Amino acid sequence: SMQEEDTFRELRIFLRNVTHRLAIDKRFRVFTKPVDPDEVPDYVTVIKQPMDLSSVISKIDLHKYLTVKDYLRDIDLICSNALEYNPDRDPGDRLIRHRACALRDTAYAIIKEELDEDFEQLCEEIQESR
Ligand SMILES: Cn1cc(Br)cc(N)c1=O
Ligand SMILES: [Cl-]
Repeated sequence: SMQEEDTFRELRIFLRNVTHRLAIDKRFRVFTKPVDPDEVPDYVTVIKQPMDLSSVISKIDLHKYLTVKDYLRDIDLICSNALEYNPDRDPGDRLIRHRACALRDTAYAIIKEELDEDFEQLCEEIQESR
């Protein structure tokens, strides 16, 4: 129905706004673009599902997210990719891990404060109907 198309449009507007707020945060610059294989040629070898905020915007715009749960799986992937690729004790790795956890935590905190649970429940019920 349109009403269902209107629901998913509202979802996309909401997700673009959350993603924009994460992307303009200086802490998260490293997560804003895919990893350049020239800088890190073994990335694509270790990380099977690269994810970044640019890719998340592309996926919103392609109507790939029908729920905030599916969006948060991609945010979780940005975080777990960073924990897996940068696991060492050295400060460079610890800084990226802290920034990755802070991304996950910020996305979840914005969604806790600004997502209506009944809106998410509607999205989940339309998705389950398809
Ligand atoms: C996410 N990300 C980005 C860059 Br640039 C370099 C890394 N080692 C990494 O894990
Ligand atoms: Cl820095």
